[PDB]
Amino acid sequence: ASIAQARKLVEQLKMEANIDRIKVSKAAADLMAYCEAHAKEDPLLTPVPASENPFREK
Amino acid sequence: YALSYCALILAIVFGNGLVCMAVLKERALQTTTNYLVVSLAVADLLVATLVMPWVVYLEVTGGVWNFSRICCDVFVTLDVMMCTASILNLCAISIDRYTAVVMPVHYQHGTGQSSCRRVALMITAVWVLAFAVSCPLLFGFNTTGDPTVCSISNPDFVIYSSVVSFYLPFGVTVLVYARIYVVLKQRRRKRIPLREKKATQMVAIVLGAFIVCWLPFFLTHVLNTHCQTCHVSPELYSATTWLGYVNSALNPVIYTTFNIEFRKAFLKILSC
Amino acid sequence: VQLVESGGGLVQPGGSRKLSCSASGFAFSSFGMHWVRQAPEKGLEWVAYISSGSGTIYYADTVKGRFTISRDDPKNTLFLQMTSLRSEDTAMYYCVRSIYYYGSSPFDFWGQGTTLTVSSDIVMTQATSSVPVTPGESVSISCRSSKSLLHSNGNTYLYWFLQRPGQSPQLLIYRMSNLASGVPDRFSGSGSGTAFTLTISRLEAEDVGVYYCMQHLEYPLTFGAGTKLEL
Amino acid sequence: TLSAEDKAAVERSKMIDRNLREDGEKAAREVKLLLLGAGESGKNTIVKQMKIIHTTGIVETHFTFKDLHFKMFDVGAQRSERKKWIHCFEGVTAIIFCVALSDYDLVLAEMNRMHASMKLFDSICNNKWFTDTSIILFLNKKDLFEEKIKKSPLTICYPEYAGSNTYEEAAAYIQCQFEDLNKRKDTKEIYTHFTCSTDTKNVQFVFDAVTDVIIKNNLKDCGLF
Amino acid sequence: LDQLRQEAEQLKNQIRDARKACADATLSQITNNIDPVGRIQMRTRRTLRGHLAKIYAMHWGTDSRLLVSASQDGKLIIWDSYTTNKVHAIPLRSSWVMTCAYAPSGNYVACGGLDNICSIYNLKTREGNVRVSRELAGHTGYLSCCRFLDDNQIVTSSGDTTCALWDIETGQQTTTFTGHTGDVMSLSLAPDTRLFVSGACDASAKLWDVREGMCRQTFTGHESDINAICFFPNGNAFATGSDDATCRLFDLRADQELMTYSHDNIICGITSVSFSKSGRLLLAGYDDFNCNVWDALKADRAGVLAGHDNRVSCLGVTDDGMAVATGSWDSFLKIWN
Ligand SMILES: CCCN[C@H]1CCc2nc(N)sc2C1
Repeated sequence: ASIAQARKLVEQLKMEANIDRIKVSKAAADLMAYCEAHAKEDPLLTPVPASENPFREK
Repeated sequence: YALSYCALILAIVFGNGLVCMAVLKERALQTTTNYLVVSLAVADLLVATLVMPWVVYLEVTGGVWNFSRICCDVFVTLDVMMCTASILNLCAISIDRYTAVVMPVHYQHGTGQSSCRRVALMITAVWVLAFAVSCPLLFGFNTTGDPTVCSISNPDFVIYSSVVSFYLPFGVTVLVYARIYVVLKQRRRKRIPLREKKATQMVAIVLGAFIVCWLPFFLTHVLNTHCQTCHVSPELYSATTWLGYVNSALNPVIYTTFNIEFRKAFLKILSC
Repeated sequence: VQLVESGGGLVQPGGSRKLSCSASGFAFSSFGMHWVRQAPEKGLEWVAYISSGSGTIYYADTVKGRFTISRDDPKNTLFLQMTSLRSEDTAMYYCVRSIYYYGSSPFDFWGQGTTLTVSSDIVMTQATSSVPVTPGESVSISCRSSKSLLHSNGNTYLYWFLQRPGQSPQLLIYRMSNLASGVPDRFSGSGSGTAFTLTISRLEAEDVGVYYCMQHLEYPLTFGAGTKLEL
Repeated sequence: TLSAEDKAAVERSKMIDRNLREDGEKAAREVKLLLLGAGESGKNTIVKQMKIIHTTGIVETHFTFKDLHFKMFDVGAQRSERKKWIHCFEGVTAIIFCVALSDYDLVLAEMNRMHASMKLFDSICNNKWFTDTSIILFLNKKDLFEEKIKKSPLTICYPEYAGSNTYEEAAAYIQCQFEDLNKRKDTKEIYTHFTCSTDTKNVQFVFDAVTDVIIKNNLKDCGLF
Repeated sequence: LDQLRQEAEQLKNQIRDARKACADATLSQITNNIDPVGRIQMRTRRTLRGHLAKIYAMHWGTDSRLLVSASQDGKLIIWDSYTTNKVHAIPLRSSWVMTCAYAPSGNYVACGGLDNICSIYNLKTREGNVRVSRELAGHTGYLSCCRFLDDNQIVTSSGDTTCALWDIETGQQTTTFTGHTGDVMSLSLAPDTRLFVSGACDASAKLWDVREGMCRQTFTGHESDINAICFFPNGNAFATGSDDATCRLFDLRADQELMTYSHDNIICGITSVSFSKSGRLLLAGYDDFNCNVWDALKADRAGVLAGHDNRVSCLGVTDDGMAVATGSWDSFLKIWN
């Protein structure tokens, strides 16, 4: 079992290694852009008035 | 001095309010068994708000009553009904402990329809019995002489009221606690630590406090009313009344300060 | 899911009759029951309703007190103790299922019913009684109510029922454009406040029948006059 | 303000609440106990005998004795990270532990079976989720122990052992060693019993232990003890 | 054997070097140049009652109104959050339920636990009562999590260290996911349903392909077992929660940690993690009886959702983001807005 496990591990590592690589800064910028784009329509971040809030006094 | 009564009232209100708020706040304390303690605390709060201030007024005035006879009758009725309710609540707590010891299967976790039903029935029975015992006073049955003196002096009512309020519940509680002691000792012997000794000490101290608090007062109460020739003095009556009133002040300490959950709740509250 | 009503026949005005309905194939205990009458060549009319567990009972103003209704969950049978009878009581009685919860479709299943012969409320009206039309052509049916059916919750309590010849009414749309299960997508409902209309993309030979508009905003339930389609 | 349909939904919700309350009341009256041990420790024999007196996953066994309902859960077949689901049994009334008394001279692929059983008992007893949960210990292979002890000395399992090789002394030593693993004796107690072909006494002992545990829990609730 | 082990070590070192070489900048440095969000105040609006046991799992509906909660008493309750009315009560054949799921269409629900079997119930039966439709047996460990890919297939996680995709109509798993050294604890589905990630006790999170059935990517860095995992709303990133009192944000593309959410005074574990609709805020549950809101782009604490009397086990945000619901072991479920 040791030989088979070591093999499967080495092919898995080899396949994972060969992947396209981009920069972290671009990913962070994309995340910030996505957050700011939809920030105006987030009820939790910007509480809505009672006229639209469905959770109110019964 | 009346300042002693004022301090006693302050201690009573502080302790009962603290216990009630601790029970209300901490979630685990909301259980069927603690409802009896809550009722006892409510009765103590009512006693603190209603009766002792008027007793302090009498002490300051030296027994001189200037209000209408209706006020005196209401005062006597309230005092009697509070005292009977407290004694019967103690008896109900004892009988609940007995039921837990003897019939534990349903008592487990102190929750369910069976537990709530019996607790409500006992509380209602206690309150109804106190109200029924105290009602005859409102009907003018408490015959009195000089209107300026507010007290209970009717031979016919006194003996029956004292019997029902103390001797029946007192004997029931004593027998119940003796039976519980026998049950625990027999179980220990059949099976064959400091925890069982602690429980025994709890039972013994509760019984001793109940005795030393109530038995002398009722004994003096009956002797003064029915003894044709006894060396009774007003000072002794006042001392017995104070010893019976301090029972309510000392009850919450004995009934809550020695319980782990109550101790934790009190420590958390005082930490703020 | 089947409902079989029992009882009927000729009954004198001074007599009494007891109708029984057998429920099978579904959890009768959790389903509320309704009774709807239909006199010969007349429209529908709600009679009574029982909620799950028999905790709530309603009767129409013209039947209140006179008629007694009972439920028997263990036997899955519904009874109607029909104490007194008048001439106007002659009509066919239909048993209707009803379950009330979010997303539910009450009045979805209607029983076969039985025929019995005897020897303020929101007004529902339908201007069109008969609308001849050939197969394939689109057909529109309009219904109106005297009071707005739009509740503060944001939904309108309107129902559409189709009764084919020799067949009991079948639910089509409920509150107020959703398609009932098992119905073709041809039917579509629309409206606003008080004006509602039912539209069919293309009529087929199976669409021949009478369409009834019903409101469920408040009891007693009221049924429209009914519009018949023929070719 | 609620509509007729909303009122019907509210009534249905109230009926569901009543049904849930009834189910909870019915379920709160059944004693729930957990059973632990090795496959050869006698768990199967215990379960079979108790069932007679009255696929992967956990086995549920129901039995009644003296108008008292019992619920037994077996997790032996569930070999996995136990600490990730042991907390599910916080409300267990008691824990049943079975260990074979004759496995002291056998070997397991700790190396010795008895050492592994003691380690498991120590781990379960000291588990943070079983602070007030009592433990019941059953010895299932004492009859084989009678023969085995007369031939194989007990010193193999316990080098520090120096007492007599007689049966009673060995049994007492094993019981004391098993009991000594408890660190919170004040908070919890261990009930020990010896099981053999006879099965009448096992159910009575279990019932007595459950009754004692319930009595102690109710004393805790009332504040006594 | 030795040569293969050396090759594996060399490959791991090369992967680590490649990941490090692209760590030119950190998320915190870039996000330092924006205004932080103010104190978040949330008041409980509804307190759902009816459960008599611990709450272990819950899932919000697509309509953002209906939700289902699982308890140890063997009852599944579907709550109408707007009115708090109970819609359905499903008695479980096994009371040891550890997870529950709600179908995107709302026709079916799933649950599982120590029974090692996932049961599917039909909420739209012509019979009128909720009954189990199919049972997914075959797992050798307790079910940890389950999520509905679509009406036809469901993906489930088990404690046997393997995850499988089950076809409801067929009843036989079509794909099996293997590679986790520890028991799999949680699952999360991407917004597009193209990919999903799983967490295991080996302190590593792996990326799996629905159709290929292979692990494309692996994540490491946690000091303890991972209990919670949730995808970022954009779908390009996810966050994980472990017992070491820290939440780590992992993005699929960078294959490295972007930011760490932790506080010195917190020493307890983390049960559940969820994201806001826009992803601006991060919500995580803790064993200290309250939920903490974390600034996703700055890691600063935004608020605390206290009020639970026991461990907070599960929580979820509505699809529209209107409100967030939290579950706890005290048998009470609260909705915050
Ligand atoms: C210490 C409080 C003084 N009031 C007592 C006076 C007479 C009496 N009789 C009862 N049956 S109770 C009661 C209360």
